[PDB]
Amino acid sequence: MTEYKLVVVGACGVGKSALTIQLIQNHFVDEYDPTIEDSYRKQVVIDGETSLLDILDTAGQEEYSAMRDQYMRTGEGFLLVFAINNTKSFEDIHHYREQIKRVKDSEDVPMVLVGNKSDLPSRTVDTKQAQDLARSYGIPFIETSAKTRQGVDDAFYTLVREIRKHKE
Amino acid sequence: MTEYKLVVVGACGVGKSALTIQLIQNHFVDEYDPTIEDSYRKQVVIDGETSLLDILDTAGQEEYSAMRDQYMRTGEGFLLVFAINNTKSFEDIHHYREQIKRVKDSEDVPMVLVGNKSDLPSRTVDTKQAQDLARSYGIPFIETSAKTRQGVDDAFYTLVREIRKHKE
Ligand SMILES: Nc1nc2c(ncn2[C@@H]2O[C@H](COP(=O)(O)OP(=O)(O)O)[C@@H](O)[C@H]2O)c(=O)[nH]1
Ligand SMILES: Nc1nc2c(ncn2[C@@H]2O[C@H](COP(=O)(O)OP(=O)(O)O)[C@@H](O)[C@H]2O)c(=O)[nH]1
Ligand SMILES: *SCCCC(=O)NC1CCN(C(=O)COc2ccc(Cl)cc2Cl)CC1
Ligand SMILES: *SCCCC(=O)NC1CCN(C(=O)COc2ccc(Cl)cc2Cl)CC1
Ligand SMILES: [Ca+2]
Ligand SMILES: [Ca+2]
Ligand SMILES: [Ca+2]
Ligand SMILES: [Ca+2]
Repeated sequence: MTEYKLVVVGACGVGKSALTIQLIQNHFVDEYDPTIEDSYRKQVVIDGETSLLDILDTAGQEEYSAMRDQYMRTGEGFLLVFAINNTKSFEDIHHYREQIKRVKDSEDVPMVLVGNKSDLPSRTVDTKQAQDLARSYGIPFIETSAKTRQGVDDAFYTLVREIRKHKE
Repeated sequence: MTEYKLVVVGACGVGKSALTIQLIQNHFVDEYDPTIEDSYRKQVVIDGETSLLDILDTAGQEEYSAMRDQYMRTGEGFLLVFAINNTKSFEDIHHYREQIKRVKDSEDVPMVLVGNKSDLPSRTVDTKQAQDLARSYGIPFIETSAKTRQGVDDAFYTLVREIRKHKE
């Protein structure tokens, strides 16, 4: 069976760990140590086909990192997470995408844009702005809430779909 | 001296001809026949260096065209023109960029986004939308008016600068 390496990226505090732990362990973590950077395994069936996912939840500092570059080289798809109430996190998505392009020397890398914290009653990033960003990049967009679990499986499943398409 | 093939693209009526004729002949045309497709020569000096420009003002139909693909293959830089009072023209920029990517096998070819008819207050496309689009594409954005000549030289000169960079 196919095995894929997924990487969850995004600004500090946007919900990378919360999304990943919801997927893997089916609970919401409200105080997950911000420096824990680890990989989690999950076997999934998506569109009738099984895949083993190795999901790296990233947690480095704002600095150039050779190790991060290695994670980018090994990663096959990237979840680009921002929080819908944090404009900086949305602006910085661009920079994170450029990092991936630099390391992988490619603009066709599998990626999905994820607007997390959709359960919140206020937002500073409008949905249309996010949809237009994703359209400009040629990638899917999905809104999630790690807190209510809304869209969590679909975000990761969509990324797998993007990886499969690329590998074909 | 170096010679570059430039291509001016954009939806019907956005001001491709008016922009091109302002650059070449220094006057504003009101009713230029919409099917005239032609190339114009212009020697320019940009940042102290001279270049010979061969500028194609496009005027085909909405259809796949083998001849258009040949113009894209030989084109070295593209002006992506929309009109700020024509939302369709702005939406369709994306499609026109994808056509160039198709033909050029996804090359990162020089392009500049041009928001024309900037003198008009009947705007339907927000400047911030256009800035963000250009940012996502990694290209400059220039506001122009072929009517007042605002930005006209600078749009074409910026495209030349992008070509010179690409060829380095
Ligand atoms: N309301 C809301 N809060 C969330 C959501 N996801 C994460 N959080 C909160 O944001 C904080 C940071 O989440 P975390 O996953 O640790 O961020 P990371 O630095 O991106 O890994 C968490 O403690 C939660 O308080 C969500 O979908 N909704
Ligand atoms: N007000 C204004 N009108 C313009 C501008 N550029 C073009 N036009 C007018 O828009 C119409 C279409 O221009 P044209 O250059 O023929 O468009 P093309 O089909 O893209 O070649 C004509 O009536 C032009 O005079 C501009 O910057 N401002
Ligand atoms: S939470 C405490 C502060 C630390 C912080 O701000 N870290 C940031 C998080 C975002 N970041 C990225 O580089 C995101 O993009 C990444 C990360 C990891 C990989 Cl493998 C690929 C990309 Cl594109 C910088 C540090
Ligand atoms: S006023 C014109 C009447 C008909 C019309 O709607 N023609 C459109 C204009 C836009 N178009 C494109 O394909 C634009 O993109 C182009 C054109 C030419 C080249 Cl070489 C490259 C690109 Cl990306 C369809 C026809
Ligand atoms: Ca974390
Ligand atoms: Ca794509
Ligand atoms: Ca014309
Ligand atoms: Ca660029």
